[PDB]
Amino acid sequence: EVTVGKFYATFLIQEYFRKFKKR
Amino acid sequence: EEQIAEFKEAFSLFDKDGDGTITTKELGTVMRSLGQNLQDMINEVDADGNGTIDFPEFLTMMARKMEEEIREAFRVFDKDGNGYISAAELRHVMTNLGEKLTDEEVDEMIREAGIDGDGQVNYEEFVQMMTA
Ligand SMILES: [Ca+2]
Ligand SMILES: [Ca+2]
Ligand SMILES: [Ca+2]
Repeated sequence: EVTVGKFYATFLIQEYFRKFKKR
Repeated sequence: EEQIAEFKEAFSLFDKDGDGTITTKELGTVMRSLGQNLQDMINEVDADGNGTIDFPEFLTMMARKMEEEIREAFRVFDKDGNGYISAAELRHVMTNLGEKLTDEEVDEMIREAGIDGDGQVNYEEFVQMMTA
């Protein structure tokens, strides 16, 4: 689904920030 | 449990004005910031059918989504569509998205400290807020 995947795209970058913060 | 908070942070980035609803214009600015160029997106998540997305509807869509999602993410970041994400294209999307989350974090810090827009603090209140 391109729709939820578009919403998921921002969530993935946001989670990469959070995972990089715990380091 | 802790995933709901992460979803609320993803929701608050779209909900810039903080009224608790994601409008079609608020969804459009983030998509344009990712390099993309809409009504069906909002209607696909709106369960109550008022034309806007509240957080409970956003939670259901994001929880129901949890392979193909990462491919769509790759497509959004691959701006020129050459099958690769270059250094500039990764930096651009993460700088745009990172700066927007920083802005949301700033607005939450200002609201939490009681200023909440159009407010002010004197030197004594500034010291108390900026220390401890
Ligand atoms: Ca709003
Ligand atoms: Ca709704
Ligand atoms: Ca590329």
